[PDB]
Amino acid sequence: EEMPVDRILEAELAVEPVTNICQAADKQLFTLVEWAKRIPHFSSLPLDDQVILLRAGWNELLIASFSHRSIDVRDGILLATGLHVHRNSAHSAGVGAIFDRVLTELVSKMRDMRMDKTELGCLRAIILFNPDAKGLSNPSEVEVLREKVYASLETYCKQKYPEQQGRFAKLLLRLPALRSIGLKCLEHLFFFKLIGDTFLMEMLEASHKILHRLLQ
Amino acid sequence: VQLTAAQELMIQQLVAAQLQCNKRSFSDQPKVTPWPLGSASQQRFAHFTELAIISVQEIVDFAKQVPGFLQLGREDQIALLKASTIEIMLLETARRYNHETECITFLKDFTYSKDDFHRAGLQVEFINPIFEFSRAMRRLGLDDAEYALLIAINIFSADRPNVQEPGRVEALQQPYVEALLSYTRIKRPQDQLRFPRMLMKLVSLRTLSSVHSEQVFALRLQDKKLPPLLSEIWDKILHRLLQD
Ligand SMILES: CC(C)[C@@H]1c2nn(-c3cccc(S(C)(=O)=O)c3)cc2CN1c1ncc(CO)c(C(F)(F)F)n1
Repeated sequence: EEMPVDRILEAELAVEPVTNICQAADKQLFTLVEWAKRIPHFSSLPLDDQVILLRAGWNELLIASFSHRSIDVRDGILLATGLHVHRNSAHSAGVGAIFDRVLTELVSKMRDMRMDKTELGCLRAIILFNPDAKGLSNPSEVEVLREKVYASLETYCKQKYPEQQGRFAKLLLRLPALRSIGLKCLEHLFFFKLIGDTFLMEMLEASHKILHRLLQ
Repeated sequence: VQLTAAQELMIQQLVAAQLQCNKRSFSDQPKVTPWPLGSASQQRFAHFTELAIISVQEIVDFAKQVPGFLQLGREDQIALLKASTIEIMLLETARRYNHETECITFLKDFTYSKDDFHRAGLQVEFINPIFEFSRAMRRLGLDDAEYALLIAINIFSADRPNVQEPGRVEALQQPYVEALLSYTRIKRPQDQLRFPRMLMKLVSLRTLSSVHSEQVFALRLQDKKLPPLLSEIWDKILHRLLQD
């Protein structure tokens, strides 16, 4: 394969109250750049395009990662800082609606499907290779990589879970839900910026010192 | 590999239901404020607004004929239509895009370019994505069955705000996804990416739904007011329309 799932799995494994989420996000951003470098063909792309994809996708990329990490947790999510966030606190802080959607639409569904790490990595690779991210020098190039991920992931699903014919689709149908949830989380992050971290802040603006350095 | 008779018959029903709903909308053509040949602006805005309304009515009649939809409770039916209407409006809009003229055709012969959309009061930040999405859908080369299926799937999205019985909605959605898999794998066996490419348009549509909110924001800024039906749907006329 041109986009082997093996290398995508390696990339996931190779990376192991209101403001606690923001702290965890700042750290995970560093890990994310390393994850993306491990994704087949990502570093072959022009540098400015690598930057564009990571600015466009980091949010959904991280939400998918902490959602899958939280499969064992019950009524909460496990941040990479080791901190656990419970339903009660989320509602206290006025962030309870979006939190319940994350559990209902992401965590729970990933649990009931027993979504595995390869499946996850492929979904995140798809999110990453977004040909609609603004200002790409070559959208086609990125579309083709996304489409290679479609092919590898369907193939993997047929081989490993042959009993489950609709499994490929079930995976892909988490992405709309993830996109809308992404939009709502970004909202909240924008509010925290307007009210009371360096890399995170660099990501929320339109100049990308830290991102440029980290991918060299 | 295969299309069940049941699958074939369901797809036929959806395609038939769209055509039937198109005819109804076309009856309403002489009803629309005519396109002017500062109140020409106000007239174009009124004109566009009226087409949006007819589209919403068309979408409602269509949903009522989607097998399963009527078996849900009335508050879920409403919640699914509230959320999906703009998205389905966009799909139906793309479907009427002609790449040779770069125009969109509403009803029978209401042909509009980008500039026309601007003259009707929409902002560039909204118009551009609409035309980019229409181009993207044209590249896909979808047929009427595919469009109808993708609309059905879109309605039965369990994650919309205020869905009280999501398990029921996901179960309704599943056969429609399964039928679209079978249908596209038979239509173009040599192109295995057609199915996920379609499904991923559902993701695009969540973004476009969000660009639309930004358009509504701009309208308030300009003090343009929307008719009841559209204000309701985008923040009990919907209720009435379902009750008929
Ligand atoms: C362009 C669209 C987003 C939407 C729309 N959809 N159809 C339509 C779609 C399919 C078929 C048919 S038809 C005539 O064949 O039945 C008509 C016609 C229209 C005009 N329009 C629109 N959308 C959002 C807003 C406010 O944000 C406004 C307003 F209010 F600014 F004007 N107008």
